Order: sequence, then C-alpha cells, then structure tokens
Amino acid sequence: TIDGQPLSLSLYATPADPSMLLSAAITASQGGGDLPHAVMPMYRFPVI
Amino acid sequence: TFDDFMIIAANRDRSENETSNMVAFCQVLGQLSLIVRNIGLSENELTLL
Repeated sequence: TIDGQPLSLSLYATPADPSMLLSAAITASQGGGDLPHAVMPMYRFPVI
Repeated sequence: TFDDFMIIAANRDRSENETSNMVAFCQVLGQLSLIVRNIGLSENELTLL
C-alpha cells in the first residue's frame, strides 16, 4: 500500500496433527518341561 | 564371565582386586538392568539381539 503493507494476505498453513501413541505387548515362548526319569519305590501304591 | 564370578562369590576370603572385579561385574549387571528397563525390552526383543 502507500505505507508498505500488503493487499493480498499471507498463508497460514495447517500445523501437524497430534499423533496417537502406540505400544505393543510382544510375547515369547518357553516350552514345556521334559518329563523326568521314573524311579521305582519300595512302598505300595497307597503309601507313595 | 558369570563363571569365575561364582567362584569370587561364596568365598568371604577374597583379595581387594578380586572383590574389585566382583563389584565391576555387579555394576555392569546394574548398567544392563537399567539399559533394559529404561527403553523397555520384553525379551523376545532382547534375546534376538
């Protein structure tokens, strides 16, 4: 203008959106235990 | 290693350099426990690496 001020206004672009925070419950695997060696007792079945 | 750290343990008659290496092992274990719990590593992530 006569003072040096613009006629066509400036751009005001859209800022970045707030994101959604993400996590994860990652999982592992330990196997089952190997069954041991059986030992014959000296007592009968009700006692042992 | 963790072997020969077991032997420095359970003595109670150990030299100053021996217990110094012992404290070194324990505080590198502490640096490990921090370096895992501060970032979060749920062991499928960690034992891979």
